[PDB]
Amino acid sequence: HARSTGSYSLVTQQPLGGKAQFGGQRFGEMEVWALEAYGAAYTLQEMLTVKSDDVNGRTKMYKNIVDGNHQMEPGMPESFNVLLKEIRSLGINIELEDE
Amino acid sequence: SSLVVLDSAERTAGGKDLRPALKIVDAQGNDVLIPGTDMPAQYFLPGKAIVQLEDGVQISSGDTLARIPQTGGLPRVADLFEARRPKEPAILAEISGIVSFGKETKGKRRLVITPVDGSDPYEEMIPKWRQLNVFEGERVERGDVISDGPEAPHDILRLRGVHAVTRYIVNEVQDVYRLQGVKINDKHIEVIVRQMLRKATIVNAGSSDFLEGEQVEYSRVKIANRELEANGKVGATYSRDLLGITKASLATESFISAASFQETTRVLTEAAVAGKRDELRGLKENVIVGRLIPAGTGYAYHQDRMRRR
Amino acid sequence: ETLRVDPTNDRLSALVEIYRMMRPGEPPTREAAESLFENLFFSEDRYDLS
Amino acid sequence: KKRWYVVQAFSGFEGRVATSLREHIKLHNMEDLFGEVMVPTEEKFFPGYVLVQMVMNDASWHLVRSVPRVMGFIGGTSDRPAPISDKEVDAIMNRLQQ
Amino acid sequence: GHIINKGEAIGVIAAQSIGEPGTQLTMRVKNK
Amino acid sequence: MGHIELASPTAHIWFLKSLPSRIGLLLDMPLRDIERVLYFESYVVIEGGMTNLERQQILTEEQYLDALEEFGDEFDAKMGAEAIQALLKSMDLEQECEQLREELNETNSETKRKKLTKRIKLLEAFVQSGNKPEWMILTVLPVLPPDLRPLVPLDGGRFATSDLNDLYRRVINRNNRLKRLLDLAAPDIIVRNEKRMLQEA
DNA sequence: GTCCTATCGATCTTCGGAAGAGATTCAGAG
DNA sequence: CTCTGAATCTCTTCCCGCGCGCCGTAGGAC
Repeated sequence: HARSTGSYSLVTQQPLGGKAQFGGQRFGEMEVWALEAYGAAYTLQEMLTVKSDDVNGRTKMYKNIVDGNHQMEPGMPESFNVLLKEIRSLGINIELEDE
Repeated sequence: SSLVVLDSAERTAGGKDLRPALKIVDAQGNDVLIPGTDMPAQYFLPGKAIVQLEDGVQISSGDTLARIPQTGGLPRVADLFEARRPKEPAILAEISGIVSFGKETKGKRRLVITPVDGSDPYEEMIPKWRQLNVFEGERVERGDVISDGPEAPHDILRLRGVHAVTRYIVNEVQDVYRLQGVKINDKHIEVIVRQMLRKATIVNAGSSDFLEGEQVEYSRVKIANRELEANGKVGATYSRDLLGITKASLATESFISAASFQETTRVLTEAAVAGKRDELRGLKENVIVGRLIPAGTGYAYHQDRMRRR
Repeated sequence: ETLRVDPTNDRLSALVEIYRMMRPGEPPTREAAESLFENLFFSEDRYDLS
Repeated sequence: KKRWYVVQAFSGFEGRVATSLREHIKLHNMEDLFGEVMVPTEEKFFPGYVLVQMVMNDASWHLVRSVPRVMGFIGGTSDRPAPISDKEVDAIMNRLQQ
Repeated sequence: GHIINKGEAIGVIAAQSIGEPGTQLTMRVKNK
Repeated sequence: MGHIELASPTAHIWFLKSLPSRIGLLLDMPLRDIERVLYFESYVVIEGGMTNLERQQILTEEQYLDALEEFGDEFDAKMGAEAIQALLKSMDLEQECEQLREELNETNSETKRKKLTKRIKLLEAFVQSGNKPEWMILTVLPVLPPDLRPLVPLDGGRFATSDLNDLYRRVINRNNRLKRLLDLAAPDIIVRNEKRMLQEA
């Protein structure tokens, strides 16, 4: 199995999982410790945002790749904004802060 | 026969408080001294004891007055780092000088340590069935072992210090890997210990603004101390205290990284009534919000960002 | 020794303790208690060693 | 003197609970211990509660809770459950009359 | 083999270095 | 987002049943006893004035029916979340802390100096944040933005049972009833029914 | 047959997890 | 008379991936 691009889930925009659906492989928890254990930071940033979750960045990435520009704009993943609202849907005011 | 000396469990205070004794004697009323010693050769019998040497026996130097007759694979590392106290915690002595009995065994025994100088009245409740390595007359230190059984790191840290608990944990974990043939460099265990004992407990707040007793991250008190010492005001003093990792993580100073581990509804409410604030130093928080980790290549960027400052 | 733990006097005080330990918040009652106790061990609707 | 009490039924089977309650009264013939049974209705408050004119013995309490599809009384406690009020009964009868 | 580089994530390397062999454990005078 | 306006205050389960209770600890009141108020099992007494009653001191409905005529209304006691909200609102919070941080010294008793160290920490944390104690009690309940809880159709004309929309449905039904029975002025026993069922939803 | 409203407000949620830790409940006594 | 010991209760945790397979509100009233 292999996936360039295709479906994304509705609640959070991460890719579907499967062969019965054209899914992307889970870069699961242990793999992230494995990247962190190399120095590899940019790989990780990509793997869990641009390749994955950032609804802007992935379409800007795709176009930069067809243009062959080899550059990314990383943003902030929409699954994390899901978390904020799911906490803020408790009476817990969590918020992003500036300084 | 050899006589059975009575157990404190088999006989009353009229036997307990009558604690059995075997002083060596002469019509001089005292023994020939060791130079600089006042102590007579008074000696004593514990419970269970077997005694052949009744009254009027001539005793030599070296004679036995009496005799007293008497773990795992992976869990024995998991419960090591979590620093769980064992079932059978060896009673370790404290401060210094010399032991004594306190008051005898009913409900339990109570026994005492009394120094060369200072606070004589330190006393401790002690279990009966762990046979004692000392009786009444024995010179003792913080960290001398009063029973057998395995140690407990909380106390080792209290009694032989951080270096001694590192040396303990590194040995007693590698004794698992060396047994099963595995190799690991020792430094990768110290790096967990380094984290196990990141917290500290305030004994003197001194001139510092911590609560009159508080638990604090050790770096936070240390950085307050260094500048207050440069101001020459009385710095705070503390004990470092050894949390097991399953707790020393929830005690991280930064709720996102703790809350995303376990006990979420604890951390995410305890932090919420405190109104707590997170600066996103460290790795796991930066992964959650999906930015460069402050490590490796991303450390070098965070460093340049922080240097051009 | 068990009679040194025992808070009961006789049958009814035990049935009281049973019904209160088993169905806390319901009232004990002489005509009502047996409709617990018998259906624990002695009635076909609710106890059956095959 | 018979005072009022509130009974909770499975909401939706309320008329059948009222009929079965009248029938259990005329079975176990404690006819001197029950006055009426109210389910008020507007062109339906209250949504699932049955009003019973009653007295309080433990026998009649077991009778009403042995009526099928009845959860229990609603009061301060389950030992001595609670009657409601004089003016509250009068106002419910007022809006039932109006 | 040389000294560590400033910035390396030593913590995560250690935790993994303890855990990797974690499957290989089990859960159950001589000379003058 | 949107919100629901609740027909009564309501305790937030988290702060009721965390490790300790943040509610109970702040009040010095045992968890079982605030729950005994919040699920309507007993009253709690406030502003006790010229009567023989204490500052929180839950009293059974027998023991309130006592006070209702042993005393007039030179005191109060309430039931349900409003009563806890009033108790939290009653907190002269800094003055309680200033006292308690002295009452710390009033014995050397380890067996409360430490759970009191906890309480004197907590009060100062509520002081140092912007927070206020009544906010442990809800009154507007936020509802999750709908795309995060979508009601997707499946195989034919059926919606996927999309759990939260069954939970909010429970709430809002109960709240619709409670607004009704409040404005139609139901008696205490009926409103304590619906108010229990709402808090329990 | 379709539409709307509600749940054991007249039972019985499974015993065959260990643990491990905390909150919360009680001894022998000064 | 409740103070430090200990005692019973609940809460919380239990590998990572992966692939299939199926199965998916009810009851009552108008």
